[PDB]
Amino acid sequence: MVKQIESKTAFQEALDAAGDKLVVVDFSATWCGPCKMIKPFFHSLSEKYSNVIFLEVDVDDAQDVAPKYGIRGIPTLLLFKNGEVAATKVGALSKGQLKEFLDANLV
Repeated sequence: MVKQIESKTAFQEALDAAGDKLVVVDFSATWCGPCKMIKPFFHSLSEKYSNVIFLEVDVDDAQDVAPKYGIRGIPTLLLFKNGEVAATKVGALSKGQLKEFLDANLV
């Protein structure tokens, strides 16, 4: 049921558990307002997908992962597939754009 990654090693570890499942993650911060707007809808989807893994990465704690992905801004939406990023979205988005984007990548 989603797992908060507070380290650069945890991100890799959580991905290993993802296997062939689609991993949609978000880069946020304690001072990120729009980021909190996706929290409610992001978590709900994870229960409505029963296939993909939704995790939470905070750049405040995961300051080592971002630099490795070259992320610059929040709320960033990252899509991982087989340990590799198969989609990169920046800024917040509605529930339909997130789901549509996911359904479009989840296969």
